[PDB]
Amino acid sequence: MYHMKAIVIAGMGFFTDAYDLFCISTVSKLLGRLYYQPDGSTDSKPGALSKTANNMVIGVALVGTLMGQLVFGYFGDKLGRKRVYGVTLILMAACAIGSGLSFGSSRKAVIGTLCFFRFWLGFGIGGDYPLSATIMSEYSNKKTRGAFIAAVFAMQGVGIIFAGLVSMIVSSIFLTYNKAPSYKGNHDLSRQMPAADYVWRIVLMIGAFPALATFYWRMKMPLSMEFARRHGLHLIGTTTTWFLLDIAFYSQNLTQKDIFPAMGLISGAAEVNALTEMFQISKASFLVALLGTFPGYWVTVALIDKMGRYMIQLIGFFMMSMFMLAMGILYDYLKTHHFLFGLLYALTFFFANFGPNSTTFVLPAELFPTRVRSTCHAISAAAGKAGAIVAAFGIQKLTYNSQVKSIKKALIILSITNMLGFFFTFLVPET
Amino acid sequence: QMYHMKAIVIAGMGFFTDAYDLFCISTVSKLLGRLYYQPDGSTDSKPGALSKTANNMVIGVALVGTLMGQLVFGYFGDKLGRKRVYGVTLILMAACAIGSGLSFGSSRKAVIGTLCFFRFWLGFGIGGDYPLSATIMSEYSNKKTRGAFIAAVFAMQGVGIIFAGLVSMIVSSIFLTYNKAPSYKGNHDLSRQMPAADYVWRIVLMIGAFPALATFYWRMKMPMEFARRHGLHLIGTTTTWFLLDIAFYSQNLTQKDIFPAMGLISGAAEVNALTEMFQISKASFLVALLGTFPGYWVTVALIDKMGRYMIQLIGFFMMSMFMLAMGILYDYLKTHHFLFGLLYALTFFFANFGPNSTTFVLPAELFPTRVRSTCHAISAAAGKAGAIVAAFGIQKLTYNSQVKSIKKALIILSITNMLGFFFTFLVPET
Repeated sequence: MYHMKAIVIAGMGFFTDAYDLFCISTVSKLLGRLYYQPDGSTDSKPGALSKTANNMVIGVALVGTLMGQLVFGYFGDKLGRKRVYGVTLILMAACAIGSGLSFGSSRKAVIGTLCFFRFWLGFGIGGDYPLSATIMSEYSNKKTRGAFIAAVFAMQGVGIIFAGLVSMIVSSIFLTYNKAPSYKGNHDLSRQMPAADYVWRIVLMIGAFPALATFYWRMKMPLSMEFARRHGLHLIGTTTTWFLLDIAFYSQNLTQKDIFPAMGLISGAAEVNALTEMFQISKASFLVALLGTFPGYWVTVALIDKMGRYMIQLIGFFMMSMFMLAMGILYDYLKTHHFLFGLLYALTFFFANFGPNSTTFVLPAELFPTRVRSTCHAISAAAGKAGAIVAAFGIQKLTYNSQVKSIKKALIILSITNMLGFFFTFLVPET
Repeated sequence: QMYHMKAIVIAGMGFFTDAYDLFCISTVSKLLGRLYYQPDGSTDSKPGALSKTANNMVIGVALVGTLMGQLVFGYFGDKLGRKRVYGVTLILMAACAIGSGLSFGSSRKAVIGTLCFFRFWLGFGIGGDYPLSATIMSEYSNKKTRGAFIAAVFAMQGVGIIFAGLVSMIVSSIFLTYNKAPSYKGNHDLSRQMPAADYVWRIVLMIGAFPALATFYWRMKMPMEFARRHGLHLIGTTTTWFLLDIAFYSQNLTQKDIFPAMGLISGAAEVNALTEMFQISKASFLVALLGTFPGYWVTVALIDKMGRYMIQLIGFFMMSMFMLAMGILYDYLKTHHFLFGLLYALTFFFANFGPNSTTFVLPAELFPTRVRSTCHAISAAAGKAGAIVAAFGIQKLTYNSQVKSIKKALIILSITNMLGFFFTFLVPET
């Protein structure tokens, strides 16, 4: 009756991963409104990060996480479980706080420090294996095995919820004291710079506390011809089914500052303050993740073994594609109604969480002989991190601050990617 | 053999990094004042500088933190494993050295608050782990030569002051080559050299992480009746360390406030923000090279033959006489600058050739093991209290630059050193 405590101690590594990677989307507008907005000519919406700057700020963490995964996986055998667990976690608390500090006042200095201190955030987020180190080693007892792997992976949803929650509470707390007219009013005081300079710092520095909690909760606790013919097709299928999942999940959570302001749920950009828009997007993301992410994880836990591993992934990817095409080709009607689009987004997240989001990393575990299981797991993790990379340095460009045509095109490519993942799923049978 | 002094510097790298971390903030207070406390306008007489309260905090918060650290990894910090406390303090040192170079914003209030907080915790990391208690101190190799290496490793503190001056000078010179601007009189805005000063001070403050990391790497590779019997020596050692530390820190921290009054640099409202910092760093580096350092060398050359008692006595006496001569003949130091340079250098020299190598071993050879650790703890606490009153006291008098204030500071420091000379007699040598 107290095993959920154990699941939290197991999945705090994913909790911090989620509220280290998805805490930058709620403040990415602010980092442009404050430091990247010229104080003159007031032409468009409040000036935000440029396409290159936004892509970089979003994706240095994922570049660092892929680098950390590779380096700490190919060199993490001379040491481990304490010396690769007190290093990455301490990094994810030192450079996490450093991400909230600046080397100056220039917009190329604060952004430079932020990118530099998020690269090492990714470095920690990388070679630190959250569950594959502990749970995947045995996977035994044949009693809620998948229902426990999914149970401890459900903490990613809690991480996203907590990211949205801390952003929302910080924005509301700092907003109550300072009220300023919208950007349509005083084009200079809308930035609220003296106080708004200490919100994207608090939101980004709070992420160190989960790293400390994980550190404390874990300190006190006690390729040849043979494999090519055996599982070569299985290996490529397992890698690609995950590579085509991060491209759809990280592009769904990392583009949360563009889709809603285009259609409802948000007051756009140039009719609210700096803090006000941040609070609005934080509330939108938090509500969508609460309705979409967490119930998906719970249903996966409840029905992982009743359904299995083939049919669940198949239906998850097919419904990915169907609901995404609905969110696509029927774009105008969703811009008309501010509720059908929200329902569609929530169900996309729900079927992501219920679908292959919590299954792709288990395929390497329950496949291949133990002689090479670690190598295939590492290569699949590399494929997934490359998927995240192309999610952040990819479709993100196709969506950011663009017209209606570009957003619809990006949704079309995302639906095509999910359908391609659906075709590639029929390569890893479960008996 | 090179391995002898190699092991000496390896053991004393803790003193080196402590000294550098404590004294890197002396040469950049003027840069901070000219950067953040000089508003765009209202230029009347001289470039804006740190407020007296703000400067006192920025200077002495590190010493307050080191007193707190000596208390914490002190009275209730010994019973957690010497490796654990050493590593915790040693990595906190580097973390706060890095954090000191970063800001929580752009306003002067935010930068000052972040600097003060991170310097507080840097001093807190400095304190508690005495760089000499856990080391070879236990091997009391009789009386002869027993203090020889103990004083020899103390030269790392002088080397640390030298390197503080050297790094400040190097970074200021490097940044001055690519950033040339007219002086403060010629122009009141470009004199700051804002987009280069804001980085030179951060870099020179952040450099202090490297010595802490090197020390961590080196150290990680390691395996009532007495109250009445020894009370007089107890009060003697605490008062002597208190007076030595107040004199030493009022002499080291207050160098940026002594030179511009009576030479050795190009005034205050005559040079750029980086050029003034470079000049102050060069002056401090020279006074630490031809001043402090060979004082350490001569003290360790003559520690055993001369002793530790007469050396302390004559060191205090020369402190008093030379500083009194500085105070009385202030007009003559106005006339002649080379004489002032020699006088300051010899003040540092007799500061090193004196109590600076004997007070820190004064608790040793007395206060037997029943209360040895406690006596040393109170003595070090008194010394850091002396440093604190030096930072928040004499520095306040000198910063006013009221001419008579400098003379009053010199007089009170000379009185303090005379008191130290008198109080040296309370402990014998046997």
